[PDB]
Amino acid sequence: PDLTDQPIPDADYTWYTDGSSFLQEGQRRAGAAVTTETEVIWARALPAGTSAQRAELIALTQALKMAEGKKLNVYTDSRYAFATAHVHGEIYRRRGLLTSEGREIKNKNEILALLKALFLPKRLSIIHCPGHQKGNSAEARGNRMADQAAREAAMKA
Ligand SMILES: [Mg+2]
Repeated sequence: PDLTDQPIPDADYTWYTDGSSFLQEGQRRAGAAVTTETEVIWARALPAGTSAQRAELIALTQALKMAEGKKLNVYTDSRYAFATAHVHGEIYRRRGLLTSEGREIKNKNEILALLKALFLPKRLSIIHCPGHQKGNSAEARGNRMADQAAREAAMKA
């Protein structure tokens, strides 16, 4: 409870990611975004039905891919995203498609990509600090910018 990576002191990039998924009355609309404090560096309207969790992972994976070879500090408004980047990768890499007990592995394909994407950046820190997602600081600013951009990419699905 309440865990996070420490931000890299000399980061090349400082981004905020967010996945948004909601029903616009009947249909499920999802969107992902990677932004700075003032600019949207990447946004994409997502396939209908995409869960908020899957969207939050897609956003984060995308940020990692764009930060290849660089030092990245990325903030996630999701507890799921940070937690997912700290799962026991070993499980997602055993032989077969299912868990040991024989069930399906939730979001196996995204998590597998997230895990690979993790080492594209030269140095990486995934910060999850809710106490600053509100108010007026670079973080609150950045959280709003990303939650807004993702929200909009969905609305324009
Ligand atoms: Mg979110």
